[PDB]
Amino acid sequence: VKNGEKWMDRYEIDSLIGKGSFGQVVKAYDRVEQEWVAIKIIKNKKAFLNQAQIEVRLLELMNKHDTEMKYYIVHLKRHFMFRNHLCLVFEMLSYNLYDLLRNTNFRGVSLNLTRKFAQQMCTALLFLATPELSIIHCDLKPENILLCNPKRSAIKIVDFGSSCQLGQRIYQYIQSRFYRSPEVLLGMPYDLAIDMWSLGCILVEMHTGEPLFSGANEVDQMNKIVEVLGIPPAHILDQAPKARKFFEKLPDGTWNLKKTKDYKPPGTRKLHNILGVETGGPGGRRAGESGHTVADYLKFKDLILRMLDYDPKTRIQPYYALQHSFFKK
Ligand SMILES: COc1cc(-c2ccnc(N)c2)ccc1Cl
Ligand SMILES: [Cl-]
Ligand SMILES: [Cl-]
Repeated sequence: VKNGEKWMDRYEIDSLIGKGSFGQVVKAYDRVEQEWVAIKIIKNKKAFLNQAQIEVRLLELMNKHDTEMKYYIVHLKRHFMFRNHLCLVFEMLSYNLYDLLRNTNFRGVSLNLTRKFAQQMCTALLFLATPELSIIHCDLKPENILLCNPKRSAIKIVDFGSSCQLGQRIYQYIQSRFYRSPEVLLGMPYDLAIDMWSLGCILVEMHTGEPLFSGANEVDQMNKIVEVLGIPPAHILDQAPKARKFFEKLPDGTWNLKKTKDYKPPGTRKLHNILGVETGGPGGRRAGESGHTVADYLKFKDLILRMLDYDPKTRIQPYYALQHSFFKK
């Protein structure tokens, strides 16, 4: 697109910030508001335009709801068509939580900073669960969470490119694999609870430095989830179109893993040991640090296991996650 280029006597393009499957994100000076903005420039192809039109609709819907809960979502300022590209103008944000982890050499941030991220994200998910919104993000991951300011720990969610309202599902195959919920792996109709699954995965990773469940494909993904959480309950597997991609049913009414050529036995890779609850935190690296006692760890573990409930019906919801003891001073 090229630095110094001027659009519509309003925006002066500075530089490329980001690239997506959707197109590209540039830093630009808005002469009207007299501020820098991020312009998301959608590719000029029907597929990308139509999905970006859904993104614009969902962001404008969120903007029509002024309440304290809405300020963890990136602000869409406006949109226009230019050179046959849909252009979405956002506020400028700082770097993303994956960059934050890369900056720790993938050793993770403190339980105290993890808590601050958890509280903001739970509040954002509470906002998206507003009945008249009922918005499923569908692609929550560290890269889609940006710092408001490189000096500060405030964050906002970006990229509603995959997002849909409850009952407006388009795709069966959604979410980034590492953050994909059991219900999506199993080909089942999904609801807002898939975002809470992603969040649980994200918070462990923010504190350990490493993805909780780093599957190389869907079969590997489900196997890595089963190592930590055991075989999913029969009532879920009995209703799951893709249950037999991963599992096999036996006369007893019971399920277990399909195996290929040579994972830890189901439920034996304990979150207790991944977090290092009794062993000084991840890799023992938090031994003796304040805010990293067994009691603080047990509360965190308890909240994560509620977020990683196999059953989307009983998986913790945002309001109840915010009332958890992990968040009590
Ligand atoms: C990579 O930097 C940004 C990216 C976005 C962004 C990127 C993709 N989708 C949405 N909705 C927003 C917005 C602001 C900034 Cl600074
Ligand atoms: Cl990642
Ligand atoms: Cl997706």
